[PDB]
Amino acid sequence: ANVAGQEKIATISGYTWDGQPQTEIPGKPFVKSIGAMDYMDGVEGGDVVAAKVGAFWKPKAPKEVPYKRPMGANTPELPYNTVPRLV
Amino acid sequence: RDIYNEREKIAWSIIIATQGLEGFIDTLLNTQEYLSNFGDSIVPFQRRRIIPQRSKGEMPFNLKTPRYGIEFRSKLAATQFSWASPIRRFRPQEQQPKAGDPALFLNMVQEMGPG
Amino acid sequence: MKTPITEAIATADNQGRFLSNTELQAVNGRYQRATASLTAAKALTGSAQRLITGAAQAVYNKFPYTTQMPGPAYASSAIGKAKCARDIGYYLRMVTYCLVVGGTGPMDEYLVAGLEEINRSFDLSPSWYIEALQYIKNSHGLSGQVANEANAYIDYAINTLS
Amino acid sequence: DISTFVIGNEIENIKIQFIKGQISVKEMINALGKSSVYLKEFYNPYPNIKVIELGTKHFLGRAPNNQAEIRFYNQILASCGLQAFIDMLTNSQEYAEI
Amino acid sequence: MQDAITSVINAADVQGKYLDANSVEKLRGYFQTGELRVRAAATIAANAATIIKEAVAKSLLYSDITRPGGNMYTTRRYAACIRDLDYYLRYATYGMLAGDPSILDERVLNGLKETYNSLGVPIGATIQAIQAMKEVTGSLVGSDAGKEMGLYFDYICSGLS
Amino acid sequence: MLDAFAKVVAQADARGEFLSNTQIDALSKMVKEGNQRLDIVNKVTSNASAIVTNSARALFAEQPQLIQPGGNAYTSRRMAACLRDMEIVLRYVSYAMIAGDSSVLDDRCLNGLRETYQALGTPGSSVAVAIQKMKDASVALANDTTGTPIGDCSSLVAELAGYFDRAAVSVV
Amino acid sequence: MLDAFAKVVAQADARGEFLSNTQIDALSKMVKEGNQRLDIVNKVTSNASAIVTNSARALFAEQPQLIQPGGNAYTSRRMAACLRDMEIVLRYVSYAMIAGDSSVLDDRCLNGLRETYQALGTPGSSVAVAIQKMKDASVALANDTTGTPIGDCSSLVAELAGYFDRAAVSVV
Amino acid sequence: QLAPPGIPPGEDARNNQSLRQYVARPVETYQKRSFATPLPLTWTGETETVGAFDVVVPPQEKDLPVSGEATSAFVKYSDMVRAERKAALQALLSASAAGEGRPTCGAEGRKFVSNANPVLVNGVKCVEYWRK
Amino acid sequence: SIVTKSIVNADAEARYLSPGELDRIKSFVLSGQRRLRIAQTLTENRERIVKQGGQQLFQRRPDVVSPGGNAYGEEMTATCLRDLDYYLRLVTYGIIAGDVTPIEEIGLVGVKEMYSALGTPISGVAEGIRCMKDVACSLLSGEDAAEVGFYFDYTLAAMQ
Amino acid sequence: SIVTKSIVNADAEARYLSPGELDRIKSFVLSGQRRLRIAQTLTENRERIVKQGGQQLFQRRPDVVSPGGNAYGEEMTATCLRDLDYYLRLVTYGIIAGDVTPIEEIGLVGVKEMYSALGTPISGVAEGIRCMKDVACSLLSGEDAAEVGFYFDYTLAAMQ
Amino acid sequence: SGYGDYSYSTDRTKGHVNQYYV
Ligand SMILES: *CC[C@H]1/C(=C/c2[nH]c(/C=C3N=C(/C=C4\NC(=O)C(CC)=C4C)C(C)=C\3CCC(=O)O)c(CCC(=O)O)c2C)NC(=O)[C@@H]1C
Ligand SMILES: *[C@@H](C)[C@H]1/C(=C/C2=NC(=C\c3[nH]c(C[C@H]4NC(=O)C(C=C)=C4C)c(C)c3CCC(=O)O)/C(CCC(=O)O)=C2C)NC(=O)[C@@H]1C
Ligand SMILES: *[C@H](C)[C@H]1/C(=C/C2=NC(=C\c3[nH]c(C[C@H]4NC(=O)C(C=C)=C4C)c(C)c3CCC(=O)O)/C(CCC(=O)O)=C2C)NC(=O)[C@@H]1C
Ligand SMILES: *[C@H](C)[C@H]1/C(=C/C2=NC(=C\c3[nH]c(C[C@H]4NC(=O)C(C=C)=C4C)c(C)c3CCC(=O)O)/C(CCC(=O)O)=C2C)NC(=O)[C@@H]1C
Ligand SMILES: *[C@H](C)[C@H]1/C(=C/c2[nH]c(/C=C3N=C(/C=C4\NC(=O)C(CC)=C4C)C(C)=C\3CCC(=O)O)c(CCC(=O)O)c2C)NC(=O)[C@@H]1C
Ligand SMILES: *[C@H](C)[C@H]1/C(=C/c2[nH]c(/C=C3N=C(/C=C4\NC(=O)C(CC)=C4C)C(C)=C\3CCC(=O)O)c(CCC(=O)O)c2C)NC(=O)[C@@H]1C
Ligand SMILES: C=CC1=C(C)[C@@H](Cc2[nH]c(/C=C3N=C(/C=C4\NC(=O)[C@H](C)[C@H]4CC)C(C)=C\3CCC(=O)O)c(CCC(=O)O)c2C)NC1=O
Ligand SMILES: C=CC1=C(C)[C@@H](Cc2[nH]c(/C=C3N=C(/C=C4\NC(=O)[C@H](C)[C@H]4CC)C(C)=C\3CCC(=O)O)c(CCC(=O)O)c2C)NC1=O
Ligand SMILES: CCC1=C(C)/C(=C/C2=NC(=C\c3[nH]c(/C=C4\NC(=O)[C@H](C)[C@H]4CC)c(C)c3CCC(=O)O)/C(CCC(=O)O)=C2C)NC1=O
Ligand SMILES: CCC1=C(C)/C(=C/C2=NC(=C\c3[nH]c(/C=C4\NC(=O)[C@H](C)[C@H]4CC)c(C)c3CCC(=O)O)/C(CCC(=O)O)=C2C)NC1=O
Ligand SMILES: CCC1=C(C)/C(=C/C2=NC(=C\c3[nH]c(/C=C4\NC(=O)[C@H](C)[C@H]4CC)c(C)c3CCC(=O)O)/C(CCC(=O)O)=C2C)NC1=O
Repeated sequence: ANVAGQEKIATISGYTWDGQPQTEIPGKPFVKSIGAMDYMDGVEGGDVVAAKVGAFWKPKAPKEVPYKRPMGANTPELPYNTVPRLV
Repeated sequence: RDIYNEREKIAWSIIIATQGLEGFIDTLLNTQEYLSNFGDSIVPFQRRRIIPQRSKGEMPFNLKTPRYGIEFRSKLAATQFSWASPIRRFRPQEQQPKAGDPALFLNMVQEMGPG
Repeated sequence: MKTPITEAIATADNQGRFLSNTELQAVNGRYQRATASLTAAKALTGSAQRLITGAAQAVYNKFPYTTQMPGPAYASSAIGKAKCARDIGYYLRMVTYCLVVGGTGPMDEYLVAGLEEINRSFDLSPSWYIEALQYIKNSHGLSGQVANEANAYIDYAINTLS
Repeated sequence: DISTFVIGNEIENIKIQFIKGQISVKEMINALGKSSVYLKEFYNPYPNIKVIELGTKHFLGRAPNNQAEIRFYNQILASCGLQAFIDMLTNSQEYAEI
Repeated sequence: MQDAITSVINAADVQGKYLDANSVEKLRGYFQTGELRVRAAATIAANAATIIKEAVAKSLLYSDITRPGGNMYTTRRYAACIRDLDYYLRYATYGMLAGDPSILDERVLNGLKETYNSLGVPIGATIQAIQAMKEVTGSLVGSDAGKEMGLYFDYICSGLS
Repeated sequence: MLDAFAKVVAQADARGEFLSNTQIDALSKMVKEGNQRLDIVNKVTSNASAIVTNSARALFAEQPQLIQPGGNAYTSRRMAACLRDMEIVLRYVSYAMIAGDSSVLDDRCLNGLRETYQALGTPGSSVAVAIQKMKDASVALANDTTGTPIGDCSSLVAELAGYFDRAAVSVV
Repeated sequence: MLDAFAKVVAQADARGEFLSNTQIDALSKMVKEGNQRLDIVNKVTSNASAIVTNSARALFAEQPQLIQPGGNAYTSRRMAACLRDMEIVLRYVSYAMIAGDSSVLDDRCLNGLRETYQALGTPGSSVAVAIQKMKDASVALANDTTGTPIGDCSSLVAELAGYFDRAAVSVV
Repeated sequence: QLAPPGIPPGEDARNNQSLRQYVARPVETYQKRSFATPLPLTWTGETETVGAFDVVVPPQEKDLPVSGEATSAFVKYSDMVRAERKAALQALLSASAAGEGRPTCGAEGRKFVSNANPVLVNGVKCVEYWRK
Repeated sequence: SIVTKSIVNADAEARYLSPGELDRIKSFVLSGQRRLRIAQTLTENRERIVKQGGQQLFQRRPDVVSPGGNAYGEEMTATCLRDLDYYLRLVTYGIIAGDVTPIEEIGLVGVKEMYSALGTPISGVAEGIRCMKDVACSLLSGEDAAEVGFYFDYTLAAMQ
Repeated sequence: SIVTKSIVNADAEARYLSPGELDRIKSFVLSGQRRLRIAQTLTENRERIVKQGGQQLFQRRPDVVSPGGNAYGEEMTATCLRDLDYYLRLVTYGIIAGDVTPIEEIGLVGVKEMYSALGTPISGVAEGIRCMKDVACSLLSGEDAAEVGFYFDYTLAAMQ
Repeated sequence: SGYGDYSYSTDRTKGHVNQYYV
């Protein structure tokens, strides 16, 4: 977990110096921050010399075709006048 | 003085979120609790901390609430053994000799000499 | 830290307001200067070891008593000489943090606050570190607006020590 | 644990193939014992008589039963080699029962 | 393996005794120091990899053992040696929680002095790497907890010499 | 409060190191995104009254017990307090969009909020429904062209949607 | 806050009785000790910055991970706050020596200091090591003659070491 | 008896909340507040402090001169082993025996080892019950 | 060694070396005089390969020698260059053995758990091996460089 | 120990300990409070006893510290004083055990064979113990100096 | 046995005797 953060592959949330789980929001354990690097592409195995992850020989596709579509028989059946997970 | 209950904390924290910090300290300084005690010419203090005949007190407020608490203590807290590459020492057993080492008698041959 | 971006959030946060166009222009000016700033931080990093060993030697040339006087505060031992070059590397590292961030915020937080109390307690002299920072200002070898950004944070450290 | 005696890529595909749920624990153990890591560790430095007592120890949890078993596995290791040995252990009826 | 509680139940069971006042004293001694042990067991578990890194730097990273020809020269022999210090720290923590050194005789010291002699591992060097790991741990966890962990380090060192 | 540039500085100071050469190059991509990240903050600030009000009105139509007598958003003072919690969470999401790091969001806004709504009686599962409705109103407004040059802003609206999802699981 | 004279009055008041003749004579020995108590305090406050700095320097030699990057005394501010703690404890130990009672030391210095360090994450076992280095630096400067007449101050430097031990136990 | 801490009595907000959106109220006490912390009694004469009148300087090494039994037993034991010691000391001096063999320890290391206790070799005897 | 690796492949299958395995061992010994000349070209160029290969590394990875890196200090950078000499020596062992077996058993088995214990970036050691390959392969011809280039190629992939 | 030396004599004749032998062991263990005090006076005057005893040895034997002598140089004179502390520590072992058993089993059995292998004059080691005996016996009273004077005398006769 | 192999004879380090001045 130190090698992973030393090569800048990812940040692994661990423990404090006395055994308590690390966390960014004190409700749950092992919560980690986000932003601007978790969504940056082309840096998957960054800092690892000559890493070949995926189809490295060509630039990825834009993928910018996001649109809504009716999910006939796949729409989730929700409760009415209420919210899920008990009360 | 101390917070009355943890609903006084909820009631006043929305002044900081909607008016900023500059409106929260204007509202606090203009309470009648402030102006009756310190006015505008007295530095504030921990009012009625210790009963007159007692020996102990009531844990002064700089010690009761430090800079950060249990929340933020899982990100602002330092560490021991940080993987930090510090200065090296290179020969540790030469600083602490063992029992039969004659280097424990080395600044004694300076004394018992020809004199 | 004090960045150009956190000083824009804080201006809007201090009144309970959304980010106006006053604050988008301040973050835009950070992005125009960041091209010269991230090439100066890359170049101070790339020649950091040559700049630290040279600047420690510049201190011993000007103040040669620091290598001869016995005592804990001086570099008259091999342990004292390693702690001197540790300190030059602390000052150079904070400069390349200020170039990356874009403002005098890393070295205000990690180095400047509490620095007078250390030099008074441990008998260190701020004129040792001014001479070390005047070496790096004259020997980093940059030119243009790359050198303007590097010297702007080296001169911030000389003004706090003096 | 293999961290001290492998380079790092010998049994990496067996691990990924198991975590995906593609192979069972019996296939992951047959594929793990007939790899280059087992051959280098428990077949090269020892004779076949000691390779029999280690094979039952790792794949059956017990020493060899009797002489009819030692002379049965010894004839497999003479004719077919190591990988036919591992298949006779994992595919036995004693293994499938326990 | 048996802990401080199981050790007292087993000693009274082979005599046919109900727990008398002398067995209740040993049970109270463990229940009092029990909160001190769950505190050190959580602070050693979080600094496990960096405790061994600092304990090797203090004892045998700057000797000539790593010089060509000695043990822990190659990468396999260097990696296998920190895996043992990795072993001793984890089993001395099982012994400090249990309050009983019974797990060290069963799962650590069984045939270990013969294993080092067959391989060629210097046993006096392993004892000084363990004595350094005792000093690094006794400063992290304190004096009371560090004096208990140092009780099971000396047990591994005595059973190894 | 620290942005994306000061986040990698704080991670390197805990190791005591200079920044690596791939870390400078990944910060030069964020400068190149730049002008577009400022379009997303400009588009959800110029519509901030309508993100809140259209997704408040949509919330009391599906959950009518919230405005029934005895419900949590029933009074003038409790209705005006539901509308300003939506305006505060939208405010700190746009702060975290311009910073590139969710550190202004979960120190100033999200920390301690789950335990606060439980002390007040506010249903945190219904606050999450109102945050997820502001998410759809923001990402449908982030990727419309409307005065911006044509291009790919897909990994920036995937980051804006990630801040709304973080605030919606932290209130409950 | 109460000294040694006010503690025998506060204990005699909860009995409702005058001080005895042997309780006055025990206080006349404390008046006679007197000037020797004033020279314990005069020697530990005229060298106050040498007790603190030499004991801090001996602590980061023994525990050098505290000043490593990421450590607990690593920065300029976090190092200066560490020397405040050694200077505050030496201030209140010296207050308890001129009084003869460790009342001011635990009413307003040790009151809640163990739980201050737990909320911060400061290792209280290392603060206790630092107090023990300020202790023997202070009892070594207490029994040297150097401008005092020769005599027996043996039970006064045993009391001074008792307030240093009270502070070091009460912190972890 | 009383409402929870902080809740103005009679003005709760969970009054008519429906079941499908009712939030359980967390428990709160007055223990974190500073007014509820126990003080030292000190009106019953119990101050929890320490100072003068509580110091003890114990002499660790010398209690007092050793008891008359230990001193009488010492002079008695010395009178019993005296003649035994003066003879074993004379044996060492007068045992200036010669040397035989090749030196196996530098210049020494002859047939016999220096000062080897002869009672160990000759004190373990081979005995046969029903001698034969 | 090509001989040892071909015997353990036959002993595992309980057979004799096939004529295709024996034919490979024949041309391995006959080409021994040429392979001994390639290993001696690197053995006589350690100063140029380890100095230049180490100078090129500290320009692509300046943070490992900067203040705060693993190889910071006069004695630490020397240990840094000491390791590039360990790996150049093993590459000459493998050119003579005909196989990567000397590199694998000395300095590749357990290498990731080793460097992670010292706190050394495994990717900074692979960068220094790629920079030694640039100097070493420039001393050789068309063929005799593809041979030397493989042992540098394997040490990169096997180290990551 | 005196208890051990009595058990081996009785085992030699295959009998129980005689009343005269059980009478010694009783008179010995009762005196343990004074044997522990004699050994503590020497254990806290180690530096004065070794620094003074070795200071006299180099006036009576100036050849061991001259060129060609065994203890020539500062590091060999420190090893000289290391041996005088080895033998003082053994004397405190013998005072507490009531017998010369701990001395003879640690540092008297084969003592001439040891120093002959190192080149050390045995007559110079016995001269350093004789000079430490006066310093030690001068710290003790009339009959405590007679008990301590024996273990120094047995070591001298054994060392010649 | 293998390539990098330990043996007491080719071990010139002070690892089996803790002479810590070398
Ligand atoms: C070398 C000392 C060790 C150490 C000290 C350290 N302490 C702090 C922070 C605080 N210490 C106190 C203690 C007191 N404050 C008081 O006012 C009094 C007298 C009434 C005492 C006894 C408090 C309240 C704090 C925190 C409050 C604040 O700083 O505002 C710190 C700084 C922690 C931080 O991150 O701010 C340090 C470093 N730490 C060590 O590592 C040494 C072992
Ligand atoms: C133990 C701490 C010392 C030591 C102390 C002695 N001091 C003695 C007498 C003395 N001390 C002072 C100074 C004192 N009075 C003050 O008003 C102030 C500060 C404002 C100070 C420091 C005075 C004036 C006197 C003279 C009056 C008197 O003798 O009582 C003293 C008595 C000497 C004697 O035995 O007669 C002692 C023992 N002496 C030591 O050796 C240790 C180091
Ligand atoms: C992404 C969500 C949008 C989109 C964004 C693009 N903007 C591009 C260029 C650009 N943006 C600005 C404005 C900059 N200054 C400001 O004050 C603000 C905020 C109010 C911003 C963003 C300028 C001045 C420019 C032109 C400068 C230049 O390009 O050098 C841009 C690149 C153009 C292209 O790729 O062709 C993009 C993609 N475009 C979209 O379609 C979505 C909806
Ligand atoms: C009836 C003879 C029982 C009884 C029940 C009490 N319930 C009290 C409060 C309460 N009840 C509910 C459930 C209710 N709300 C719904 O929406 C539905 C179903 C659609 C039901 C059954 C809730 C959620 C609550 C708490 C919220 C509130 O205060 O309105 C109650 C008062 C409790 C109190 O104030 O402490 C009682 C007394 N009462 C009885 O005596 C028997 C047992
Ligand atoms: C070199 C230019 C000169 C020199 C240096 C020297 N410094 C010290 C001791 C300290 N330096 C610091 C400074 C910092 N610590 C920080 O964390 C930061 C910000 C990242 C800074 C700027 C501190 C706190 C100390 C004392 C603690 C320690 O020992 O590390 C010494 C040692 C002095 C001593 O031990 O008392 C030396 C020798 N001195 C010279 O002579 C050079 C000219
Ligand atoms: C609206 C969509 C939902 C809802 C909201 C609601 N909230 C409150 C009361 C408070 N909300 C806060 C919130 C914050 N304080 C902060 O400091 C921050 C940033 C960290 C936030 C997000 C606070 C402090 C209060 C109490 C003070 C006040 O008067 O507002 C209420 C009123 C509760 C009451 O009046 O008792 C309501 C109704 N409730 C819903 O039903 C919606 C699902
Ligand atoms: C549950 C609700 C539900 C629906 C209503 C349909 C709606 C629907 N139609 C299409 C997809 C399509 N729909 C049409 C239909 C038409 N184009 C014309 O020119 C005519 C005007 C009209 C029919 C007469 C065509 C031609 C495509 C394919 C377009 C293409 O592939 O380019 C798609 C995209 C999926 C796909 O391409 O496979 C969807 C979601 N599907 C659903 O799941
Ligand atoms: C007729 C002549 C006659 C005597 C002279 C005494 C002699 C004598 N003294 C002690 C014995 C003792 N006597 C003392 C007394 C003291 N030690 C001090 O330092 C104080 C000055 C004093 C106390 C007031 C002590 C402490 C012992 C015990 C000595 C020991 O530890 O063995 C004992 C043994 C037990 C006993 O009787 O107390 C005897 C018989 N008895 C006699 O019958
Ligand atoms: C790879 C090294 C290796 C060897 C050599 C080996 C030998 C080996 N020989 C065996 C038996 C045997 N070996 C022999 C051999 C001989 N009889 C004679 O008269 C001759 C003198 C001699 C042959 C030259 C016989 C007859 C048995 C069977 C004994 C029995 O059935 O009771 C057995 C018992 C299993 C069995 O019966 O098949 C083993 C394991 N194992 C190994 O791992
Ligand atoms: C023959 C096969 C073989 C190898 C490879 C080997 C490696 C090895 N590398 C070591 C240290 C080291 N290695 C480095 C290396 C580096 N620092 C960096 O920043 C760079 C990324 C990298 C250059 C490659 C450093 C700095 C140390 C010292 C670590 C310390 O002392 O804390 C050590 C400990 C001390 C020593 O003996 O040198 C070993 C045993 N041993 C072997 O037997
Ligand atoms: C949980 C109880 C337990 C212990 C303690 C244990 C010890 C143990 N240590 C081993 C090796 C080893 N141990 C070392 C250790 C050292 N080298 C040095 O220079 C130092 C003095 C020392 C480190 C402190 C080395 C170098 C080897 C490898 C021997 C070789 O590969 O030839 C091996 C061989 C296993 C293998 O390599 O797969 C075992 C089984 N096993 C256990 O199950």
